[PDB]
Amino acid sequence: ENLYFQGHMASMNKEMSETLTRVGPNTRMGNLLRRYWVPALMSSEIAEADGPQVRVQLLGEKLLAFRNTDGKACLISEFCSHRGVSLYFGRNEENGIRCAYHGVKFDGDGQCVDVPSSPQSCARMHIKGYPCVERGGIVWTYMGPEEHKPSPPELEWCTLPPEHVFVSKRLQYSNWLQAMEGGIDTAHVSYVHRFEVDTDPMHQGVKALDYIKADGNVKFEIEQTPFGLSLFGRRNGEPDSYYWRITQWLFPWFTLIAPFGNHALGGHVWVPIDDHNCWAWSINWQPDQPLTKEERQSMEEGKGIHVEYEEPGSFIPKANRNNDYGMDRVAQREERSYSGIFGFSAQDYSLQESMGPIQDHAAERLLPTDKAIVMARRMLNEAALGLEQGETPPALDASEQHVRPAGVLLPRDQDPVAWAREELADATKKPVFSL
Amino acid sequence: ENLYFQGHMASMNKEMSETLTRVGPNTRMGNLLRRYWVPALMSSEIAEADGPQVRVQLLGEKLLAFRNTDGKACLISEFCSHRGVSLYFGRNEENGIRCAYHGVKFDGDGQCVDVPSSPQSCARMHIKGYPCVERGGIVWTYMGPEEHKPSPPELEWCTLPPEHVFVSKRLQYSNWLQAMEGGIDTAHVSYVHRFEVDTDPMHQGVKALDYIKADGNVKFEIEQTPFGLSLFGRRNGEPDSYYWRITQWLFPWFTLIAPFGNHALGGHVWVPIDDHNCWAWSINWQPDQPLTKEERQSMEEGKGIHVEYEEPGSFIPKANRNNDYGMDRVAQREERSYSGIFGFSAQDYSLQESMGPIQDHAAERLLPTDKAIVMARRMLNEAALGLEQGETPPALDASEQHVRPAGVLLPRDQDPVAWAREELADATKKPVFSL
Amino acid sequence: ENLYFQGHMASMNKEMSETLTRVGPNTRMGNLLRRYWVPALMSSEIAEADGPQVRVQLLGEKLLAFRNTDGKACLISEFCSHRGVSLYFGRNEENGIRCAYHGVKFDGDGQCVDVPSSPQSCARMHIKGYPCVERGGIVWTYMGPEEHKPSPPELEWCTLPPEHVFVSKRLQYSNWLQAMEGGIDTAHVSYVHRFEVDTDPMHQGVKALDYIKADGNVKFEIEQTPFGLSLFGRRNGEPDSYYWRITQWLFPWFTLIAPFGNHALGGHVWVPIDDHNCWAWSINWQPDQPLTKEERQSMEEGKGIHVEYEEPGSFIPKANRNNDYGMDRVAQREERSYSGIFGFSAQDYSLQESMGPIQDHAAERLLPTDKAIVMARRMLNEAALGLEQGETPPALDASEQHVRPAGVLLPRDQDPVAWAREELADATKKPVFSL
Ligand SMILES: O=C(O)c1cccc(C(=O)O)c1
Ligand SMILES: O=C(O)c1cccc(C(=O)O)c1
Ligand SMILES: O=C(O)c1cccc(C(=O)O)c1
Ligand code: FES
Ligand code: FES
Ligand code: FES
Ligand SMILES: [Fe+2]
Ligand SMILES: [Fe+2]
Ligand SMILES: [Fe+2]
Repeated sequence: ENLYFQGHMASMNKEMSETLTRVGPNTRMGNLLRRYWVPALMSSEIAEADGPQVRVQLLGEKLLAFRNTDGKACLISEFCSHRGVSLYFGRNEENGIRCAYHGVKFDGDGQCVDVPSSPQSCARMHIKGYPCVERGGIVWTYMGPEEHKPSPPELEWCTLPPEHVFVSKRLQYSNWLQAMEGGIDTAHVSYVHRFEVDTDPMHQGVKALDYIKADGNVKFEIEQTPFGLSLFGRRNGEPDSYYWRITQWLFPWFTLIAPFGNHALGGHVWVPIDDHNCWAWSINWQPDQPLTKEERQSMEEGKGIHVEYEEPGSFIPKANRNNDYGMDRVAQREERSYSGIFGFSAQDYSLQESMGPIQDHAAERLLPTDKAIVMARRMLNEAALGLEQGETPPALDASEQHVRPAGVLLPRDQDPVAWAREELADATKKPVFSL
Repeated sequence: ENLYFQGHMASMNKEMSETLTRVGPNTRMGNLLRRYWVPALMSSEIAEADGPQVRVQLLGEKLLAFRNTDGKACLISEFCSHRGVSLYFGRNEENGIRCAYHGVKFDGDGQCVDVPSSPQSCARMHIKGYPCVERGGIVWTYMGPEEHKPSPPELEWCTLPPEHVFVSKRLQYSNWLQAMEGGIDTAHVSYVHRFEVDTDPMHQGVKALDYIKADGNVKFEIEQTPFGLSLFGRRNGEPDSYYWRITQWLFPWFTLIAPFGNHALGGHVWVPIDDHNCWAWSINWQPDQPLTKEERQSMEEGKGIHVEYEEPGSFIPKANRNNDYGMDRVAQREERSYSGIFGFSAQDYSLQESMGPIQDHAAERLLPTDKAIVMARRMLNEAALGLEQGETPPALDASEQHVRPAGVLLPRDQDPVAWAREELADATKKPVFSL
Repeated sequence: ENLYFQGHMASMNKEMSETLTRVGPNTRMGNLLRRYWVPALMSSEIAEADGPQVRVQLLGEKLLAFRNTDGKACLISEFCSHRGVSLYFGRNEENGIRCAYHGVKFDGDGQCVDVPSSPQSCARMHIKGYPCVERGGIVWTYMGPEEHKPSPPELEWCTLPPEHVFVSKRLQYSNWLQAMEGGIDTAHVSYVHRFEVDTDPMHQGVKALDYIKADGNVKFEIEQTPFGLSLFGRRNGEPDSYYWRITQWLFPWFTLIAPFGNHALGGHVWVPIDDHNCWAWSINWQPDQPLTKEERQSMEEGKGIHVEYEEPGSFIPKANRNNDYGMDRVAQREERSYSGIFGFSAQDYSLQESMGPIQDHAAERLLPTDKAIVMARRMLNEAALGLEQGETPPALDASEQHVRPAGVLLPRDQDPVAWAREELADATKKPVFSL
């Protein structure tokens, strides 16, 4: 798809829309996204060895996640080869999962340890077992061909001490793309999060807010990096200066969000369960120090990008489709909430959810504010279509994801792009740039 | 479809069935029904200016209903042009709805007041905003081409003082047609409402009941009026006389039901939400006087054609799919209810619901009692197929809907058709004809 | 499909999979299974004459079951000919069901007793009424062409005194085939029922258990009988002897399970509601004596093959999709349950359910233990495809179903097949062979 149609940016065509949103096994985006380490499951889920196997579907592939006797977090297919029973009901023990029907056993790597019936027939029963690692507090799995297994991701929050990072998933009933797009559209922070930024503990009392809750019209400068796209979201800061909100889009699914002051750094990744559902991952980290108990609780409590859940055990958020996201029309009128939904993530996924599981890319009237998005789109669309032609994809090299976002006031003189070549090299080993 | 097959009346063919039941945007029935003012939403819903916008889907078009700051009940599409978020979460204020994501604002007429990003790009964002009026206590919207906007409907209950009319909607999980057909089939009143007519306050203690709960075999005389069809439902009244139940079918969806005695006048309209769902509207009015507090409460209480709802806020009736319509097999046996369902509307929609969202027009064995229906069918089918050929449709002129139904005892001598040319001219400005 | 592919048994092809699993009106399996008496409904459901008609869908045919005034359990179609209303809401009285809309009445045989509108038009309204009988405590209906109506089934539990038999249905959310396959795969009894056999009252404290909870690798000998297939499931019993578990598969859907000791005899039949749902029927009978109150309660209580239900009235089991079958991961670890599900049927249908409503016959890696299944498969597939060619099907003659299962210890010398020609003739009129 061309970058600009009729002077306005270009809506996605049919073919393109599906290139991107269809993420099933053996589809364009499917094959592309599989080449990257996939954030499967929190380690806190299978914390115990020989513990409850947990059903996780990633990229339209129903899978099962367990910690082998040895302490190895594994990911196998959920369905036994023998008669397609769920291995959920198998036995996680002796470094494998033995299915409950006729005793067939699966390695973490998904090999058939033991077939009671015909031991000769072990090699036929081999199921889909995919390798894993333990960065982030997240179990990362690799689903792309064995040979093109890349280096585990080295985002700052992957690498920093655990006490420095906080991670949550939230189940969101929409395709990954849209949900991600909300991370790469700072303009929305002006409107839908207008009042919430004052109230929330991760966004509050920072001079940036003044600038945000003012010039909503974000002019975007996109720089293509080998880690994805640098998004310089310009917003009239001071009469002499612009408040650039520099959000790093780490291809293909992780945002590193611009800081809000000294307050903890924030970030996301979007893991598509299928074509209509995604895992919305939020990470807060703090480079210099660890997370205060006060910070941690508040993140735990569902403040910030994190979200309170309906019941323990459920990654479905307390505010959801059913709940009307606790639409408080009082508060709408009382200018305590634009959307009428409180909570940061709730505000965001509510709108994302409302679009439908897949928005009508057809009827999208894209605007300026949508540069980030369009650029990321093409970037994805190229990669996938490219990978179709055997073109190795972008940002596989995890050393390059050694980066941080930024929020600086720059005189309208300084090209921000330049500024980040200068100021933002080795950016993890520097201070953070806030406000 | 021919009027009679094999001597019996004619079942609908495939093509015809869908002409009629498919009501989506840009389908035969869709285009036809759009030419008429559509009863969207009760005014009592958006009673307040700048109040909660209420999600209403009409004719398979998800729409949103609000009262602009000015007091103008509007109907806009539910989805923002920018990224297809629900405007539900927008802001009803300053004579528009400003979507919560990137601040785009919509006029009541559905124009883009303000696009923050690119003010130049306002005219691209124009969404579907459709005109409205305030008859009936119902917000009526016009969805057909701008030019073919007709005169607001002038049914007696539209025009009489509000204190004279009572209006309710009930959410019914079935296509509009069948649901409507129940209004144009007086024969059923004999069987399924047999005992309920004694118990209910709008039908009780009137000599008509004797006649109804006797000769269920209704012979129908249909007269085509320019307002739709006059249905003379003959039923052996007295040995010398017939009890004609004259139900006016006001094309395309409103029944004016024959009176039951001095008791309030009754009526319906069926607004199809989609191909499988409809809004079942019941109106009781009283021409000469206003509705007694005793009448009003009892109508409010869910007696008569009205229906008690599951919870406040919900237009889903208390008796529903789930509830088994409170099947009381005791009462069935105790001859307190034919169907086993109590309540008038409940009795009716239960059966209508049971057919399936769309009945199997294929396997319909139509009978005599089905004249009304078949005639109304063809009338519809012609109009739509006609409108396909650019043939302006029937009953657009709302002066002609200045009519009332009737229930008279006529010697078997008098042709009832004649009787209504004589007796039923200027019928609104007359007495009502009951029993 | 060939019996063996690549030395391993043969997975079902596409065409075959659907031959078997598609059971709708007028499909291969549909037509085949219709030729046999179908266990519709327990008599205990319509125990009363003129009682509540009960909605039952069999073989993808929504039907209605009532006991005519006379005491004749009937099965009619659920939908009225007039306008396709549910006859559920009709009146069971005067040896018929009179539909509630316009008073049309249906015979048990599904003839139109009385059409009020046009009495002439009675013969057009004839609906699907199918004959019935009262064996088992189950209402059996015949749905195949009138002429090919066979003899009511004469399984031992059909014929023995009622106090000798116990019957339950359990609603299982999966196609019939898989669910049935679990009856014809004794190998699973080793693994998934390992610990439950000790605990349960119908399986406990019998020397057979030792043998079962030992050699799970069942070698199968299948003998084709005219009643279906005799399945000699061999399992290393004693060093000198094999524990043959002889399960009779009575074509097309009834297992007679091998005994567990003196304990009551057990059996199943699978009635497909549609392509994705089935009625799982469990029968326990006792040939020599009637069922002890202690046996009966315990069967009633949901022990054995029977199952406790969520609420009274519901044939949905207490442990279900929602409940996670009360996965007790404690118990899994505590070796009180392999699967983690307690209860015999629960253990079984859980796994069956987990496969999906239809398992992925494509990805089935069949093993030795799957002889029974494969043989039964072909047998079915032949019959149906055969019936397609007008080839009258197997096991219609109910005298031949005068048979019982068996569990004998046979020296590894004795061919078990031979043994049953000798020992198992007139087997109903003999002792039972246990352990
Ligand atoms: O793009 C941003 O400015 C921003 C701010 C706060 C949260 C998020 C998010 O992606 O959740 C983005
Ligand atoms: O056609 C009729 O006689 C009748 C009577 C009562 C109610 C209704 C209805 O349309 O709801 C119709
Ligand atoms: O095949 C068997 O051994 C067996 C044992 C217990 C129950 C069942 C069943 O079909 O439910 C089968
Ligand atoms: S289905 Fe897993 S052991 Fe057979
Ligand atoms: S989606 Fe409505 S403001 Fe952008
Ligand atoms: S639908 Fe049954 S009486 Fe008409
Ligand atoms: Fe947001
Ligand atoms: Fe009715
Ligand atoms: Fe079993």
